[PDB]
Amino acid sequence: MASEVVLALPHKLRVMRMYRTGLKELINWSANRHEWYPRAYALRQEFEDSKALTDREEI
Amino acid sequence: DANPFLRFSNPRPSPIDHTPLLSTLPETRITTLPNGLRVATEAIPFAETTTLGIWINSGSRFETDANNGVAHFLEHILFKGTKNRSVKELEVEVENMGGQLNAYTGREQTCYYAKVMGKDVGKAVNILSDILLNSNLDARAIDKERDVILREMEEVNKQTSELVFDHLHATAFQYSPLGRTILGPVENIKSINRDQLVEYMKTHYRGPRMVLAAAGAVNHDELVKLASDAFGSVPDEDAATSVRSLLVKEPSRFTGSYVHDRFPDASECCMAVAFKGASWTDPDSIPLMVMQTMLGGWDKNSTVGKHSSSALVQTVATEGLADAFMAFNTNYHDTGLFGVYGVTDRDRSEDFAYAIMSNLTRMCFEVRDADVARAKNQLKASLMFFQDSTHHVAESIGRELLVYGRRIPKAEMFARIDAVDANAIRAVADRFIYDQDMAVASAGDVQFVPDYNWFRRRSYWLRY
Amino acid sequence: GGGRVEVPLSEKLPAVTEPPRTSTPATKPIVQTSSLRSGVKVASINTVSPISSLVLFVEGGAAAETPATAGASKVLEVAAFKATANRSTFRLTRELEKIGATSFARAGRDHVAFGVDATRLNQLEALEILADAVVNARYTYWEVRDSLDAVKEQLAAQLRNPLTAVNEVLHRTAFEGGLGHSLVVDPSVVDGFTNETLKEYVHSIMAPSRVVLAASGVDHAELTALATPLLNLHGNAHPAPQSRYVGGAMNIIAPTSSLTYVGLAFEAKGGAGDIKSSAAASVVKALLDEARPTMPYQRKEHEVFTSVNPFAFAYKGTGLVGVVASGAPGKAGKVVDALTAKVQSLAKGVTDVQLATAKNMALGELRASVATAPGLAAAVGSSVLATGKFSANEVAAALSGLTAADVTSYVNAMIKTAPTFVTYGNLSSLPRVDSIAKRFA
Amino acid sequence: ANAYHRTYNGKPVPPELQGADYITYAGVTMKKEFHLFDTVLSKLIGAGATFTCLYHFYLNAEEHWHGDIYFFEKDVQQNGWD
Amino acid sequence: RMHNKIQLLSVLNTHLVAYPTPMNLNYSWNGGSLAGMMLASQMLTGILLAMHYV
Amino acid sequence: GFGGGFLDKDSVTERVLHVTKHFEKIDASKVSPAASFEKDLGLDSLDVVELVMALEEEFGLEIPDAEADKIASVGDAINYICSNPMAK
Amino acid sequence: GVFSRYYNTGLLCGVAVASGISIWWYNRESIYVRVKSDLEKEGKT
Amino acid sequence: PIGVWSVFQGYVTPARLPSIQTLTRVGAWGGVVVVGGLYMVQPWDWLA
Amino acid sequence: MPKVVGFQWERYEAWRHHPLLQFNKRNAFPGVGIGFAAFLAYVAYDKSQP
Amino acid sequence: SDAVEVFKPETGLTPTNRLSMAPTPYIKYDEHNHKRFPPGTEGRPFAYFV
Amino acid sequence: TSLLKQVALPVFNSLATTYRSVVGAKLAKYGLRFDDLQDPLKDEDVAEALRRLPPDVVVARNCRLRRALDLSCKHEALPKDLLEKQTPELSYLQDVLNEVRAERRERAQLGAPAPYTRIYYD
Ligand code: HEM
Ligand code: HEM
Ligand SMILES: CCCCCCCCCCCC(=O)SCCNC(=O)CCNC(=O)[C@H](O)C(C)(C)COP(=O)(O)O
Ligand SMILES: [Zn+2]
Repeated sequence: MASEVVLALPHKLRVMRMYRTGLKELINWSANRHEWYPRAYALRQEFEDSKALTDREEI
Repeated sequence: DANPFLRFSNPRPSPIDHTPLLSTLPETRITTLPNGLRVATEAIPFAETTTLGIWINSGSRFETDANNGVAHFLEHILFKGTKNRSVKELEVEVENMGGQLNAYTGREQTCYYAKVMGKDVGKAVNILSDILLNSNLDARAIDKERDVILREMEEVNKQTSELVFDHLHATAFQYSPLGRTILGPVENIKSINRDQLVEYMKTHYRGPRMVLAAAGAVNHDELVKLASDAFGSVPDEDAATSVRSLLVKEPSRFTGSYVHDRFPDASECCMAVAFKGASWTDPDSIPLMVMQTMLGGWDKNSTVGKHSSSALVQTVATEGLADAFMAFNTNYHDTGLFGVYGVTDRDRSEDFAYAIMSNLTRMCFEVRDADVARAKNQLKASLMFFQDSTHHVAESIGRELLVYGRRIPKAEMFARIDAVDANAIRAVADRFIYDQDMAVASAGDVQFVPDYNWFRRRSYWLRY
Repeated sequence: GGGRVEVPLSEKLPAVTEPPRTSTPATKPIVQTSSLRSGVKVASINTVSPISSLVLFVEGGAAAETPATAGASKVLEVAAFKATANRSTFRLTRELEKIGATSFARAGRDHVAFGVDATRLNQLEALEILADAVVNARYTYWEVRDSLDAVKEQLAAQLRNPLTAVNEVLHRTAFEGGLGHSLVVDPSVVDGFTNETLKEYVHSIMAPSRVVLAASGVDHAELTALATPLLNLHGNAHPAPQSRYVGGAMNIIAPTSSLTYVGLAFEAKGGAGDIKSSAAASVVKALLDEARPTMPYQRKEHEVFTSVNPFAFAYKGTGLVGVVASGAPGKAGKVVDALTAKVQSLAKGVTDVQLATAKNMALGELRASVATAPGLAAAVGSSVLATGKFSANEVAAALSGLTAADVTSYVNAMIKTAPTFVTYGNLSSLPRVDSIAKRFA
Repeated sequence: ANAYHRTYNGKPVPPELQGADYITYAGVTMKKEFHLFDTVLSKLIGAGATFTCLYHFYLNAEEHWHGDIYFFEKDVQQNGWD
Repeated sequence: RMHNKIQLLSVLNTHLVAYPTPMNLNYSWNGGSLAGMMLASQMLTGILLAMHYV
Repeated sequence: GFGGGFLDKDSVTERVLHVTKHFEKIDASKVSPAASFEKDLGLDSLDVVELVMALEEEFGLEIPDAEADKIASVGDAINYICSNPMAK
Repeated sequence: GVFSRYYNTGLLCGVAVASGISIWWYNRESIYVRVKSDLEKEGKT
Repeated sequence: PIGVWSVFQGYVTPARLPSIQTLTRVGAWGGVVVVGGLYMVQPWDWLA
Repeated sequence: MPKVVGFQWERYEAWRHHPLLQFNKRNAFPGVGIGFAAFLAYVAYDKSQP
Repeated sequence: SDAVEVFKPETGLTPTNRLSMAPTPYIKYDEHNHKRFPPGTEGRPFAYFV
Repeated sequence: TSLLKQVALPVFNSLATTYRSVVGAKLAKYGLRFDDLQDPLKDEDVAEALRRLPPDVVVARNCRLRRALDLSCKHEALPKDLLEKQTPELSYLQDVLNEVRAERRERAQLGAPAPYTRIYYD
């Protein structure tokens, strides 16, 4: 779970900061940027599987 | 044995498969607007009438101590004139579409709806949006309704069952938001004004908490267009002020307690005993529905009460313990209530109390399979009867989108009901009933009602 | 444990509607009617609803009662669906409660109706239970003797409402013959009742040409094929006391009535048989609707009235359209004057907006009566018993095709006919009866 | 014919094919039936096999829990050699 | 309900279980039960002593 | 019984219709005798193959590949079944 | 059939545990000594 | 007419008889009286 | 993550899970209880006491 | 049924009539002899162990 | 075994007729019928079946019972002219009691108890 300030972020901004911090952590767990590239591509793709979601409960 | 009069039917309770009834049941379409408001329709193929309205995830729970009673006062004020239509203009326009407007305000849910014909869908949408968004909230009408509410409060003008249930909610949910009455105290009515009504509607009547549900003869795309034109201007909701954050911030608490409201020269003796039940999202809520069907209900205008399937109905009808009774299963967002309410007099109140307690505790130990099959069939048949009236279809659409988050299909509901057996009933009764605290409420001639220790002792058996 | 699936989450895949949808029908279903070889008429209408309703309409009611069998229809409402030749009361109650079905017995002023409502999967069980409880009923001594008490409190509670008493006395004053008999009788009328009285009444009212089987959401060929061996009835048609409209006036003395009730009525010519006259009478009933509660907590204030309640009953061959208005005990003459002024202003002409509003109110009532399956089955059965056909489409066409000139002519012809006048309450203020029935002349 | 009847298309299940003798699931009906001789003979044979195994085992449980080496060395040490 | 079927259960229930009593009784209202218990004690110990006294 | 190893037209039609409605895209009222798969029911080639396999299961048939390729509508499948002495 | 990596982990753990059991078995005292010691324990009851 | 008259008339069916769970819960009182007697007498290590 | 594509088959033959089309544990080991009772009686009659 | 015809109360804003029309969730018990636990305290009571 | 069933049938019928004749000859000296021997305090099915009767039948039964008890107190019998009119095998309670017992049998096969209890006087 995020912090209370992040809880106050707009849905768009909340998801944006989520993805940004996820990339940051993947760098943090990465051995190298070179290792981070395919992880970055996969992380981008995973969000792409959720682009067309409408039901706010499942979102 | 009669050949034609004795086939096809027998009194042995057997499970019935309701699967072929699912082939022709209609489908629900849901569209979410950018406002956050969901538009959900269910088209019945040859319907001539339409029920449509606005269901709101708000009510008396989400008020404060200072403005308790604002949501109930809102349905007194809202139909008294808008900024675009007067009282007579609204009356004429509603009369010409041949329907009636109606409103209910619960502890957690509010609806304003219209039962019209199929040709008056857009007019009903426009009228409902006009009262909801552009109301006058005139101070003269507020003063004209305050005195009437104060007179009916001074007269104690209330139903007996509503009086008992309000006492029950007040003593079972002490120091939590669910213990307040919908009506509110006398002082808040004596000091109500237009500002509190405006602030309540501005805070709580927002996009993610509102469902526009229509059933009967209605097209989904046209209702989407009409709702985007009319209800498109409702404010969105902050993430910090959602319904879940308010539920977390002020949670429900159950306290085992006792209250009676004694009157010096009353005739009846109404009483309710409830246990802490399940919330709406608990998967044990379906067995509680089956158990409530197993307990049933009865009133003395029926004469076949001695041939009932339910043992509690049989006991009360045969021995004449009560004039009427009913088992209830109330579900809220984070708690619930399960129990029996009945009307008796002072000489039969203890025996009725014993019958209630003995039949509640008996479900933990001995449950036969015939009763469970009978109650499952009766509950599925009761669910099919609600599908016959478009008002109940629209009410169920609004309620299910507000409190489950989704429209539960009929196949899933039948499958969840059919998964209940006698072991599940024994387990759920053991979880909720056995050796637990209960809440007791009574009103009227209640000098012979047993105290709390008598009720607490009879929640368990010393012989097993 | 058992199922632990949260209801916000979907339950597992075997909670599917894998049984596919039946294709919907091309057109709105029509009413199909026929007659059994015993003479019982069977009419049914198919629906897409999952509820099947079966109702049995028998000519009778208060119109078929005698002074010996007085109040037998009200007793038959309670004593129905009890022990038959094939089943006991316990077995019938358990067979109804096993499939979740509900039963009713409902007595009108010219008919008695028995019905069972169930789901579409148990229509054979509902039909068999209904036919066995109607045809082969026993009416034992002890069951009728024990039901008489509950009959007495149900009649005593139904007579607490002054509108029921005003309706009874109005039907007594308006008609001579069958329709003038009392439906909601006094409790002391049935004090000497026995099962022989009920058996005599049932033997009088039952005949194959006076029984109609109506069904909603049931296939017609299947229903006739499976109800032919069940509704093979025998018996003789007891003579019917045909009623005639004569008018007049009466009074009621009520010792502790806090208000005072005044009834005014006229005859709807043609009864339920004429579509256009019944439609015009329904439009007149809607035009007399002064305070219709279309909104919550709305306070329409009248100068004199406390309540206005019109009606339009359409029996066989004759009807009774009118209005009942309350008022203060000291303002009863003002209530009479205001009612006469309202009927006279109706006779002076209706103005477009009122005509459209009353037509929409009548159409809304007509369509909301047949919205559910039991209401549709009751409407089909009553219309077939009274006329021989169901004509809701023709009634809607008659309601929509009504002009203001036709309604004005209808009210003008109504006010020429002699009216019916009934008062109620601790009557301590009243204009004289000769001047009461003069304002329409 | 087939002990299982299939209905298809949500057809109304035949009334003659309903009752305690018919149990339906997913619109498909199966019959609750019992066979006397079959069940009795099955019980007899199963009981015979079970008792055979139980009694043979109880006669030879020591020669299983401990080893033959262990049991017979125990007998030799405790109950003589000759 | 079960004490309604036997007389001895009904008398015992009425006079020992469900007998109404003032709620403000203090400990000065315990002398009667103590006197009854002391009578029962005297009877038991006396019956036991009578098997050895001559 | 009936048929020289062949079943009736009517039960075949009913079984085919009952099998046909097992798709999310399918509205029930549009399934009828001799119905186009692609043009009417809007089912892809994968759906047609799945329906062929499902009907093979329902009637217990091992359809030859060319005959399966000939199957492109409801009526064709029904008439093919009405030619099979090996269908149960 | 089925592909359970849990089965693989179980196989490996069982291999290790049974190797340890074999090692435990290798150093045990004589069966004669064990029986005589138990008879000492059986002679004091 | 309580006793053998109830079974002669056919009032004792497979139904209205106690269930297996009811008989087990009643049958669990057999250990209580055994433990109570062993507590009262205390014949320690008396089992053969 | 949608899975309902192309004639979902689980639901098509879900009728195969008919309770009377299942593996009955009531008669899985018939006669075993009587055999156990007989073995117990034989043991108590022969080996235990005498 | 209505409470005016069944319970037949006195008319007025007496202390009993105020709680009859709108009961309060802030029930105050007497705490001279026993102090209450916090409301909504769950769990099987410790008095069984004692 | 239905063969031997029908076989006892006539022996059972013969002993039943002989018993009924002897007891009815004993019964008619007090004016009693066979149905007058059944006691509501002894049998709750009789107590329920007696509640289902019209009141004139109950009055006639109570009169016969009081007449027989008076005769027993007097150690006398009926006069011969009155004794010749007695019909001790005339049934007034048999069909009602049979239907009550059939109802109690039908309820017991589904698990339901009887809707009437024993009679308690306390
Ligand atoms: C074996 C001797 C006695 C027994 C077992 C006995 C028993 C009882 C009991 C159980 C009560 C009810 C509660 C109570 O007040 O403690 C009672 C009350 C009473 N007893 Fe005693 N009692 C005995 C002797 C006496 C004597 C010797 C007297 C007076 C000379 C007496 C006078 C009373 C009175 C007046 C009451 C009623 C007091 C009240 O309820 O306020 N009793 N007795
Ligand atoms: C069924 C009831 C009783 C029986 C059988 C009984 C029997 C006896 C016997 C056999 C003795 C002589 C043994 C001895 O001296 O230790 C004795 C002594 C005595 N008993 Fe009881 N007794 C009964 C009840 C009572 C009661 C109700 C009282 C009431 C005050 C009482 C007061 C005494 C006294 C004062 C003595 C003399 C004790 C002494 O100083 O040694 N007894 N009793
Ligand atoms: C044990 C498993 C062994 C391996 C099995 C093989 C697994 C590999 C599968 C992956 C490779 C493919 O999908 S093979 C690639 C298939 N897709 C295409 O070729 C592009 C679309 N071209 C078309 O012509 C039509 O759309 C078409 C969809 C073909 C027809 O559908 P319709 O006629 O309705 O229109
Ligand atoms: Zn309110």
